[PDB]
Amino acid sequence: SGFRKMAFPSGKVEGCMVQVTCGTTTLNGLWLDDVVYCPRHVICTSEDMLNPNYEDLLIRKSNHNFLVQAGNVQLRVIGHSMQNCVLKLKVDTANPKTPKYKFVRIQPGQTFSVLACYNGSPSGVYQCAMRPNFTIKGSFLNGSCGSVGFNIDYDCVSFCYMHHMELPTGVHAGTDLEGNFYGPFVDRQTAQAAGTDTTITVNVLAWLYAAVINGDRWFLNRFTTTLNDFNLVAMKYNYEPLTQDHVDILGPLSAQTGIAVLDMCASLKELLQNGMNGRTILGSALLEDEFTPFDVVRQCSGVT
Amino acid sequence: SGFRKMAFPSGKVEGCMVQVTCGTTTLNGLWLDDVVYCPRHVICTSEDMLNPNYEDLLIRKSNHNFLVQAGNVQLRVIGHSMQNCVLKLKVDTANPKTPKYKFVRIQPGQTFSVLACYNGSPSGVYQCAMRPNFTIKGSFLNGSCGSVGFNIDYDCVSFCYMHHMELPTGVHAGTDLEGNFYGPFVDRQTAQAAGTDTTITVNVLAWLYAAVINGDRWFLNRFTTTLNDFNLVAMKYNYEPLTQDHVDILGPLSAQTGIAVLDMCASLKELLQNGMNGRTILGSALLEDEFTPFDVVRQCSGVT
Ligand SMILES: *CCC(=O)N(c1cc(C(C)(C)C)on1)[C@@H](C(=O)Nc1ccc(OC)cc1C)c1cccnc1
Ligand SMILES: *CCC(=O)N(c1cc(C(C)(C)C)on1)[C@@H](C(=O)Nc1ccc(OC)cc1C)c1cccnc1
Repeated sequence: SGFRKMAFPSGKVEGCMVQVTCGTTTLNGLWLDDVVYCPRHVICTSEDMLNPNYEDLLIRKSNHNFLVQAGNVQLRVIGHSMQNCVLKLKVDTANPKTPKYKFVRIQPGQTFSVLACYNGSPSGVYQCAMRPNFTIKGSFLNGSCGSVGFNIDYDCVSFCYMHHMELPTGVHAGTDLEGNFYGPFVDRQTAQAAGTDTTITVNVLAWLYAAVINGDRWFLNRFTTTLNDFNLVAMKYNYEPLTQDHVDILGPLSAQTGIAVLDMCASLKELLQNGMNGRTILGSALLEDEFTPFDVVRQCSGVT
Repeated sequence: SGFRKMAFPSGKVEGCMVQVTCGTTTLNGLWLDDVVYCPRHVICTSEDMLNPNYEDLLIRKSNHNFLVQAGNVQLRVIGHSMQNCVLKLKVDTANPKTPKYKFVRIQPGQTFSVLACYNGSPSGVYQCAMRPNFTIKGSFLNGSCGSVGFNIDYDCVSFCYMHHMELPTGVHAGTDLEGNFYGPFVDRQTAQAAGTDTTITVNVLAWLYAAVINGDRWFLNRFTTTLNDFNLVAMKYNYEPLTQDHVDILGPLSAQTGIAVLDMCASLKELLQNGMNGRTILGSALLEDEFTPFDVVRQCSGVT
């Protein structure tokens, strides 16, 4: 037992981290097969960030201007192209450590692991969630750009995020591995305010199920509710609306614990209305929303 | 910016995880050089757990009774010995993925990363702290025994913990890599209650410094205190006493933020006495104590 904010083991992704330098800017790149993926803003200088014309800035760059270093050895760049907000640098050597992989674009509410890197070197790994406003609450300093988000299913790494920027509010924005930003963010130093960071209701319910499985049952009550009644309360507290799809996704957890999904919704409703009263659930004094129902099942069953 | 419960990248430790089977029990082992380390309770059956005589149980085991599998290939066991509560199985092949390593016995309050494994396969990584009562609040299911705790300094892995058991209260006990348990716990299925889980004061202060560095400053007040006054309050709230050694360890964070350690203690004192009032610090509604002052500096500086 015990429930922890757990990340996927990062080895498979560590073997893919490289350093990409263009001029004076150095950031992280992801080396899969003979391609290195990195944020296109690696070609930008001090001025450029404010109003960059990437197509124009890219004309002044040749293959030899992109310095790619994997460990302490240099990779030869034989081609370069821009796909949306990522640069793809074709190298002459396939990464011998390329795991089986996919590029996926996740939905908000979905969780993933981030391997935070600096100068192509991994510094740490943590578990994130794509917020409903398409930001991520990460831990990224200057030079962390190019660090990636991923999920692993046995031996296949599904890359879903690449770090590009920090908004003035200390939250983070990035793209999928096709270079498309999550949300409305752009890779320029301009006024970009995030929308309402609503709570991922289905994840809170999944984590309440994890708490019951682990023995924290004080919040379980004698009440039930309906999806419509629950959602009136959820709207009031800036919680995402709960749909029949979410109820279905929670089915295995409801089955394992014997607590009907709507009964857990009524417990969540009373927690929203009354607060925790100084109590904790799974060692937390707030309702945790960065565990999906899949994460709860995986962690509670020991999927390797 | 942003502050996350960050683990060390786990690749170097993933390359060391093996499966050890003795009879019907299968748990995890750590393969460094030509030795595989695992909990000695791998030799125990259903009955044995209650009152095991490990020296007697070990007499009935030969090298061929220990099945060690690294990936899908079997390792040949050429020697076996018991060192305290760990078994050391000498194999005929040195692990080609052995990183530079050390075995360290950490103090309570110190943090570390755990790579939770099942059948020698890594399932997840998370950051822990050795509690002042010598337990760890992990996430471990049956078969997780032999999973290890570690810290990394650039390229050297310092292994500090090996998982052995879960106490009836859902908390975890284990040993260092020399087989010595942390705390008074023993590897037998008996009444073993944990002591008071006090809060690691120096870690809470380090995390309050991390919050100031990241912009969460609402809790900063106009007060100061002394080590003796602060400690009277700390004792009342089951916080560990703060010593001059802890104040010295917080020096770099005090220097970076310009907030004297005793001033941060007075802020912590008011948080203990008044509570959070429904507010959060670094996205948490309670005072976090699983970040050491070294972790705060490492994360805030991007040590790779
Ligand atoms: C690796 C790049 C980097 O450190 N950062 C960055 C990103 C960019 C552009 C060209 C805008 C994509 O330029 N520098 C920064 C970052 O995003 N800083 C930043 C913060 C706030 C604002 O407000 C307008 C603009 C910018 C540029 C970074 C720092 C920490 C974490 N991630 C990224
Ligand atoms: C990998 C071994 C295992 O799953 N567990 C275990 C440990 C042991 C001994 C021989 C006692 C060291 O036997 N089985 C269990 C575990 O420790 N279970 C457990 C819980 C509570 C009590 O109370 C008396 C006794 C025992 C044996 C395990 C389960 C989950 C996480 N870690 C370990």
